[PDB]
Amino acid sequence: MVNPTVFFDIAVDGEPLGRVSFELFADKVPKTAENFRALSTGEKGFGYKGSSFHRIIPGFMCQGGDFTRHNGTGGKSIYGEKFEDENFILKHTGPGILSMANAGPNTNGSQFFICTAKTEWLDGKHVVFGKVKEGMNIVEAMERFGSRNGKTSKKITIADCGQLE
Amino acid sequence: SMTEYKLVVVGACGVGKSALTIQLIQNHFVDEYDPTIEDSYRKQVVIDGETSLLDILDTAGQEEYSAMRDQYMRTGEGFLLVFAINNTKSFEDIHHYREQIKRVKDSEDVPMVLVGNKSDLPSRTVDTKQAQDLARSYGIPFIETSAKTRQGVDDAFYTLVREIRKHKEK
Ligand SMILES: *CCC(=O)N1CC[C@H](C(=O)N(C)[C@H](C(=O)N[C@H]2Cc3cc(O)cc(c3)-c3ccc4c(c3)c(c(-c3cccnc3[C@H](C)OC)n4CC)CC(C)(C)COC(=O)[C@@H]3CCCN(N3)C2=O)C(C)C)C1
Ligand SMILES: Nc1nc2c(ncn2[C@@H]2O[C@H](COP(=O)(O)OP(=O)(O)NP(=O)(O)O)[C@@H](O)[C@H]2O)c(=O)[nH]1
Ligand SMILES: [Cl-]
Repeated sequence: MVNPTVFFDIAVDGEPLGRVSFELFADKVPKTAENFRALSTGEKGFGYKGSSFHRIIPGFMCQGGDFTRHNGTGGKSIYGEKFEDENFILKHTGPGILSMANAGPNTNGSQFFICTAKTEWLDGKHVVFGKVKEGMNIVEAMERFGSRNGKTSKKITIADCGQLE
Repeated sequence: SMTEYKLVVVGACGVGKSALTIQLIQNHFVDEYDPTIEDSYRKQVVIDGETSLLDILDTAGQEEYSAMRDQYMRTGEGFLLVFAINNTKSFEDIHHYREQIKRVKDSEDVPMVLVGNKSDLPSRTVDTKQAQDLARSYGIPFIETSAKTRQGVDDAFYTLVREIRKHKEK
């Protein structure tokens, strides 16, 4: 019944930066939470490990999760290439919110973003399904490698990831 | 002497705004799609014997950030309205871009060129005549381009520069 928590070991050009952990709201967004959980453990044979935070814009978000094309255009879910927007119960209320990236309605794959501020204009358009538990200071550090067009000044990767007990 | 122009490239996502700009600036093309947030380029060129600095704002094809969009249109001196010849929705969007520019500029006379890109591809869905007729109805130039083969790339940007030059000196 307790929501699962997953961890991301972040690296900068391969050197450890720190750990971010997330609570996944399986209680209210179960299909979307389960996708992220399974992509974090790699149990389906694919997932986040090794992939980059390719788009980081200070004041807004850190976005990642393209493990199929490695170029910001790819990713896939455990349910197929895309899955529908599950619900819009939860909102982009402030720093640390974890939400699905998309290319319009019902196009959730694997890409996701971590808010570094309130992004309320995305409410009702992007499915919020978790939040940072520990390591907001690591997210703030990741944000410093971003820029106005999202390009990062060093390679920010998920060197390891998995599910916590 | 010299002049300088603020050119803005607009159009639906994926139509080739960045590919056209990169061909003009850097003289190469790649198949890989790198979706734009916002990029700016500067290049000195000679057009009809007159040297100019081109400042090119390469915008994202997106319909969610109207305040930013409007500022791009407020500052821009001329606009490339880009669609892809194999993307019917992108052509249907063209009139929205023109309406938005006229709204922001509060004017019916704003330098712009209609660009039908990806002319190399054999998957056309938009007829050349339909684009010609639309541009004629607006009183603006129309050019078909391919960022892949470079057909029409210089002509599209230089035609826009000529539209601005005329507007300024008339
Ligand atoms: C027609 C679009 C389309 O179909 N596409 C297919 C490929 C591509 C695409 O959707 N993907 C690669 C998604 C993806 O990454 N989705 C993104 C949404 C997205 C996608 C793209 O390509 C661009 C933008 C958003 C975009 C473009 C310009 C932006 C912009 C976002 C923001 C701003 C902005 C607004 C106000 C003030 N300042 C700015 C910036 C700083 O000024 C330069 N601009 C300029 C107008 C908003 C943000 C918050 C700053 C950045 O937002 C994002 O990057 C969003 C945040 C939520 C999660 N995102 N990205 C997505 O889901 C892949 C998942 C396949 C296009
Ligand atoms: N065959 C062909 N492909 C093209 C042409 N122009 C662009 N492309 C391809 O179309 C895709 C999208 O091009 P791009 O320039 O990134 O489009 P954009 O309008 O800048 N997209 P965005 O709004 O997301 O920034 C890329 O795969 C690119 O190689 C063209 O003239 N011919
Ligand atoms: Cl967005």
